[PDB]
Amino acid sequence: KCKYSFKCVNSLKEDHNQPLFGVQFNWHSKEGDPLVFATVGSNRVTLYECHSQGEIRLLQSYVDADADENFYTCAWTYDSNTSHPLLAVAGSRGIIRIINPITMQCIKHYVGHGNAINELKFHPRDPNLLLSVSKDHALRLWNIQTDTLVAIFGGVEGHRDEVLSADYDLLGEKIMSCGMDHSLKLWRINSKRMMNAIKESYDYPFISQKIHFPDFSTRDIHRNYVDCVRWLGDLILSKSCENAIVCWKPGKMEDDIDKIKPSESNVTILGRFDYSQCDIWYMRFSMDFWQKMLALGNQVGKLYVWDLEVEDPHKAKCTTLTHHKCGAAIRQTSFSRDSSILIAVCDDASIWRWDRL
Amino acid sequence: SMFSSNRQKILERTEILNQEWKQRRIQ
Ligand SMILES: COc1cccc(C[C@H]2C[C@H]3Cc4c(cccc4OC)C[C@@H]3N(C)C2)c1
Repeated sequence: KCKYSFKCVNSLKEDHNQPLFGVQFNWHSKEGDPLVFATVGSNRVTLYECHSQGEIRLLQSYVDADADENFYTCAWTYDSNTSHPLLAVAGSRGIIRIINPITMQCIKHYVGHGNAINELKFHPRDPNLLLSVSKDHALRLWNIQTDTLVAIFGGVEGHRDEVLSADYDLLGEKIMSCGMDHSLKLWRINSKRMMNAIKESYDYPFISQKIHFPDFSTRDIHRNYVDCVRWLGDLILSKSCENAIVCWKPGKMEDDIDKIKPSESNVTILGRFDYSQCDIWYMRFSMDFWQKMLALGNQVGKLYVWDLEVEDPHKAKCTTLTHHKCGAAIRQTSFSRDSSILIAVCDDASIWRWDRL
Repeated sequence: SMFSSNRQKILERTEILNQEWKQRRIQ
């Protein structure tokens, strides 16, 4: 049975009144340093510090010169040389911006992506390796140290519609992508081809790898757009239009993730985390650092939390976090690194802080 | 057990990440 309890301690609304599509706490800041999160929506990127007694301190905001820009995602990294935090942001314009959070200014930008960028992810071991997923059906791996495009994952057996989400596994050996074509695809980056491609991007016009063929592909999990995907050890968590996060794995129950052949036709559905009133597209789920908690907001402003340490996804359910003033769609949530704070961002530019009990 | 084994892989792999985070040089 689940034991996690939260209390809503504060809320605010951003003056742009536009939907907030992304929220991320900085998991790189060291123990004892101030707890900082970024929000993204409209043409704005905003930074906040979490203080005692639910205080949410506005630090600074980045307002894009292009008023027509709509940011969809953000991801944190650090400069491997200076050690200072860096924040990557992107959306509708398809431009990746690397903001220095101290001054909240764009210090370098990447163009090229054929359209809108739906999600950004930093590699868990290498702070220079940034993954971007686009409306053009492709995934791109970048090296932000040498400003090189390491690889493009798409083409012949690539996605057939927008790539909506992607996630690196814990050790950063492989990516699982998902989109509007209903499929989930595996891309191994621990292959001899890719390891050498990455090594070459560090030696550095650079010649990018074009990965036309994934290492696994399935359309047997969801019957609509797959808007969110995350690894759960060797298993996968993914969701769609259908009011469930499905826990699955490529191949048969006993098959090894590293023993799966690219032509594998089987999938194993281990379980389902059920909820209600999240039948609208573009709603992310999140986990905490230790992967002990799973959270998802619905379209009527309710926040679901599950205990991942309880085996059956029925008894895993925590009490739903609700507040009568929070009625707008929760697009994304973020746990602070130590799982003590949960932030939820909404369609009406509202932000909600829940502290663990 | 599918659950117990998967939980141990998460435990060990997040531990490796946590160690790297602990060790990390600053300023
Ligand atoms: C926050 O969860 C997400 C999950 C997956 C992908 C994304 C980025 C997406 C934002 C979408 C917002 C949106 C669209 C159309 C009509 C109204 C809309 O806003 C209420 C199309 C956009 N899409 C194609 C990209 C977010």
